[PDB]
Amino acid sequence: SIGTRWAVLIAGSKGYHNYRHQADVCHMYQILRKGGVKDENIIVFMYDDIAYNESNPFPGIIINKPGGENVYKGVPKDYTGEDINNVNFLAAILGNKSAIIGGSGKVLDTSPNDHIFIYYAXGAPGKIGMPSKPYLYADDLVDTLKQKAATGTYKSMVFYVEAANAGSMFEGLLPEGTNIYAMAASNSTEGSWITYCPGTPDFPPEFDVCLGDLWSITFLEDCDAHNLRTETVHQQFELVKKKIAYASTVSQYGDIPISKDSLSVYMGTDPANDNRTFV
Ligand SMILES: *[C@@H]1O[C@H](CO[C@@H]2O[C@@H](C)[C@@H](O)[C@@H](O)[C@@H]2O)[C@@H](O)[C@H](O)[C@H]1NC(C)=O
Ligand SMILES: *[C@@H]1O[C@H](CO)[C@@H](O)[C@H](O)[C@H]1NC(C)=O
Ligand SMILES: *[C@@H]1O[C@H](CO)[C@@H](O)[C@H](O)[C@H]1NC(C)=O
Repeated sequence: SIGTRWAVLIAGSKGYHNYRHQADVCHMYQILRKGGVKDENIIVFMYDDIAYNESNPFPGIIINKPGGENVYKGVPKDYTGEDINNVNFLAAILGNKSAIIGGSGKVLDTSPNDHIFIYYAXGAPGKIGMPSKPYLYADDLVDTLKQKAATGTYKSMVFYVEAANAGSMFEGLLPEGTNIYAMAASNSTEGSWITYCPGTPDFPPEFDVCLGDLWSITFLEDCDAHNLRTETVHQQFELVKKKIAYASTVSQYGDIPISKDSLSVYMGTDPANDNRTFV
């Protein structure tokens, strides 16, 4: 069978100054929606304190680029507030609705021919953030991926991580023979760069916070610019790695042959870009 495309999108932070992590994740949702991925198969973890924040100059709107579209519109709210935590994130990956404690109960209850795309935005050596402690440590995330692999409930999985030291979540830990490929904004010893901040030329005067993260907006704007049936994960890896080489080293881990897949295997493609063949 062709299977179904599923995704987990998670912004691991809270607070209006962290606008960018929720904007990054809402942008990824818009790409999946335009690609034909269904809401029932997209699990969203976002604190939800940005859109109607008294500090937002545009209530109900979240943008991930100056003059960009409203990426908040229609985004599902599976886990918001303090329901974003290691217990719910790991149970959602595993697909066990009986292990969720608070939230909508939407989980990756996948079948062997399904594809999974996971995107996290919001890091330190060996761990990534949750809105409140405890943070998510490398071993606990990788052990959850090993449990998922042992169930055999997926064809292949692609995991994208936007965080400082992102590569430390997988380096020397992520198995290479279980059809899981991971791409990280930075390697184990590097920080990550924020972008679309106030001060840069032609920036809107209403904002006092950064609208995105450099690696995230580089791969997200690439997804928006091409027919994703003509671009592989490997082609995106090479393009984004070269594009932000001055800021961080884009790194890959796990089952590298999985990146031979076209991005559309995970994300679909927007018909508006059908003529935009990748070169
Ligand atoms: C799915 O999860 C069920 C419930 O797990 C129990 O409750 C959660 C909240 C944790 O406290 C966990 O440690 C408990 O065991 C399990 O009973 C069930 O076996 C799981 N199903 C599968 C197929 O793994
Ligand atoms: C708005 O953002 C501030 C950050 O200063 C946060 O403390 C507050 O809880 C947020 N409020 C709402 C209603 O989202
Ligand atoms: C991580 O990137 C730095 C450059 O920022 C490089 O010097 C270092 O060798 C890299 N580490 C690994 C394990 O590749």
